[PDB]
Amino acid sequence: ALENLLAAINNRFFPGRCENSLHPIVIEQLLSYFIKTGNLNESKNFLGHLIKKGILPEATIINRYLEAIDVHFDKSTKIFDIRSKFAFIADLAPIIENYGTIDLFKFLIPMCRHFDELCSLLNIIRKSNNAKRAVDSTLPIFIKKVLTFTKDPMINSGNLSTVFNIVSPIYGQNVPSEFVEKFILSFALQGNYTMMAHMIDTYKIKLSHKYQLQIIRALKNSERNHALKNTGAVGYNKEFKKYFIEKYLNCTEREALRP
Amino acid sequence: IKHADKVPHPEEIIHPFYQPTAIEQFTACATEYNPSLLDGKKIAPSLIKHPVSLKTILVDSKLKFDDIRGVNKWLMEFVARRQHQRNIVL
Amino acid sequence: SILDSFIKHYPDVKLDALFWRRLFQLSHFAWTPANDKKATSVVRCWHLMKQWYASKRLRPSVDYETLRQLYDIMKKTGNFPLGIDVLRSFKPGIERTRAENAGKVNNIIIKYQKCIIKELVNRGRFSAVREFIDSYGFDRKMTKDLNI
Amino acid sequence: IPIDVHTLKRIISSSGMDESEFSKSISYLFAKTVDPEPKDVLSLEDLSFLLSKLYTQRFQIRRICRDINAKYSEFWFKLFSLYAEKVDAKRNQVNLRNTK
Amino acid sequence: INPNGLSNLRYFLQKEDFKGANKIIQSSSGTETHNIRTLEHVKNTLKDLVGQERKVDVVQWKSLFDEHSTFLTINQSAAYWPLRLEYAILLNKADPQFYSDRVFLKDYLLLKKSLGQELIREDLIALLEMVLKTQHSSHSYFNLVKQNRVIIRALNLFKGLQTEDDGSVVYDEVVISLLLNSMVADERVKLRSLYETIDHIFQTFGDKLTSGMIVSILQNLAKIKDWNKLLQVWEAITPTEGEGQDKRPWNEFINVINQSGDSHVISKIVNNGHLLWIRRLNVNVTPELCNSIKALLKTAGMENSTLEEFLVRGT
Repeated sequence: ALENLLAAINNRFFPGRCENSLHPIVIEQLLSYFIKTGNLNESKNFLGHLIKKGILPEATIINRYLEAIDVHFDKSTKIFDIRSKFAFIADLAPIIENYGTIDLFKFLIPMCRHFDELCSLLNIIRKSNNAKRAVDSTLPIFIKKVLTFTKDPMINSGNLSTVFNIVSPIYGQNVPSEFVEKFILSFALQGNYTMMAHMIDTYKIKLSHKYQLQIIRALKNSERNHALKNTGAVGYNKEFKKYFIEKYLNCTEREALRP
Repeated sequence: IKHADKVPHPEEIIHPFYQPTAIEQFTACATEYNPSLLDGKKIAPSLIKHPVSLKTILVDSKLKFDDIRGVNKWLMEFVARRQHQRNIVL
Repeated sequence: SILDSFIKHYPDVKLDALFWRRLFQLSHFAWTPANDKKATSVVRCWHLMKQWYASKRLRPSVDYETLRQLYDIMKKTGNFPLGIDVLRSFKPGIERTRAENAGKVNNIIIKYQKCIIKELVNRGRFSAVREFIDSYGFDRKMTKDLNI
Repeated sequence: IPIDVHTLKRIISSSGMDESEFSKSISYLFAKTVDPEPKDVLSLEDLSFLLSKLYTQRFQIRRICRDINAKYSEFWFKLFSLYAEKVDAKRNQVNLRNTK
Repeated sequence: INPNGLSNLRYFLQKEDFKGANKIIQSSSGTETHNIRTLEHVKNTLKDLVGQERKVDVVQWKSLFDEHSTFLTINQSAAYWPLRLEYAILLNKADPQFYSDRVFLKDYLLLKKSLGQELIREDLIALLEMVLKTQHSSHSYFNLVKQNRVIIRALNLFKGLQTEDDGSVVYDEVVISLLLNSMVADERVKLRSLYETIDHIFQTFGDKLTSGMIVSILQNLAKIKDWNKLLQVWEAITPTEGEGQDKRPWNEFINVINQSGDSHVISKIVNNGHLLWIRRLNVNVTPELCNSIKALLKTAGMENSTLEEFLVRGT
């Protein structure tokens, strides 16, 4: 009945323009109804119309847009996706950069298929007043995405260092140890031994004990991945890594649990 | 020979937050051997018109400049659009 | 003769496209269809520019409607058509790097397609991508052959 | 741009004739275009600057005004008349010799 | 901690006794200062070797100072990096065939970025310096091509974040001029990127245009003898006309056209337009500038009154 009403109104009143000319609040309500009914085509049309009218939709409605997009195609990001996931983001460009809720950022974290793709993403978070809480929410997923790309230790090592020096302004100093250890876990892999060596002394974590099985797991993954990447281990070889192996090691593990 | 994946104009390409920095534009302009954007990653959903299918098919493109002339115009035109989109307030 | 004696007694000079274009026009006003129904002047100049310093990347685009006018008259060359002899002009400037679109250039190329004639096997028509090979001829010839 | 979308075209065609009202017309012409400078009504240096711009864009204006191609020549004549009378105004002052 | 370090290594290092010279450095270890010593004064010995003109020990030296790469030296990398830069340039100038510029990139630019230390602006300057120092084979319009390939990939190392370059090296002067000079040698070989490069310079860098790049562009454009586009770029001014006098260097244009300066082109540029804008924009002519134009017009046309005395006193 509602669809029949909409068609009759649009066809009779004026065929050259749809209901988008109505008062924006009604357009927002229509967008909410369509999302609750999962009409993505109509939702994108009305949302594109709202943006051109200089109207900022409410955060919850945009989040409902995101979840409707996710549930329409059972999510499950893959090679086939993204491009299909696109065509529903054009009208959202004004709300990225300027404004931008945390749900939006988390929605776009996975769709960045390249490090340089997310370079602008992290740049505009750093330029947003919501940088601290958004980083708090989306850093782990960000770590997974950045590690997914840049398989080679060198290029991802440089990428991680760049993210480090651009996030250091965030939170000023005394970053919570949760992100320090989370970064180190994703950083113990590959190389950059020296900068993590600096990192332990930089902050007051000074925890050589087992990271609840994670430190030795990280070393195990590194040596397992050593065959695939960093085979030469220029600078990362045991001939160099010996000093760091014997530097940070708790009494709980007998020489890194004799690996 | 098959299609060469000719670069489309910035109007076709749709990306919310891809801001091309100055340094990458200089990189594209200074390249003389098949320049490209995003290192030719084939990630650029483009509202492109195929020669036999002019139906605004959406497909990621290489964004690889076959030639060198006009690429600079491409960069200024793209950045102009992105700045315009960024400027508008809601 | 004056120009020839000049450039063989002088280093190479920058013979711009205007020089050749004006030379073609002068030859067009020079050759007389009645006295000689064989445009030797235009073709000779065309060869001259083609072999000028081996025509180092000589691919200009100066709206050579003179070539179209010459093609309008037929059977004035070694091969049986005059136009296909003029078709050698196609290889210079295939890419149309400057002639991207608009202007009279693209309008004369789409007008230049009349060079093709008769129903034959022309599979060497690389030309340019997205060409309307299926918008001319066909029903205008096969039915006439059948009716004869 | 000095040439505009029917704007400079409407001005060069004028309201039928230039008459004495064309002086302020060109005043608005170099006002809306680059270097507005809303402080004077006419200056020789400003006209000398504007002349080169008119020469460069004279190609496009003729293209759009090719349909009319009638008041175009008169407009150029009026511009010359203003240039000549300004020159004469300077000439009345001695400065360097008489008619340099 | 071997006190014999940096006092006797040189004698066995000139002769390259392998283990004979490596034993002392092996015995030298311990504190961070000793680590610096182990990695210091080797540059002095290498420079002495260059004074001896010895360029066949690149691999042996590479193994020598890679075996003793201490972690403490990397720990104070802020002061260690210049030492490694000196090492790398010295190897490059000594038989670069085994130490091609790509080797320099992998061993210095890549590792430095991985280790996380911020890239100082001088890295690009040295990169261009040693790239233009020597050239490879295929000297038919391909030296420029592969030089562009190596440079573009070298600078591709930092197409990511600022790396402490908010005023990126692109905005830094000198580096751009040197790269422009390197990517084309002379009229003999001209690439297809010139027009794109300096057009990008004009559109984007016009807001912060400096005398440096606006001078090098003219100097390089003179070599290619591309007057038709040279006059376009000269006539093109990013600010509205001469807002705040003329920013474009008029003296440098006089000096460059004085060099070479074909009679036909100078005649066209002096008489056929491309002049008299000095009086339009009211820029101050330096007395040295007035003398330069006086000499130019003495070589060029009509030095006496018109276009020489004119625009100087306003005539």
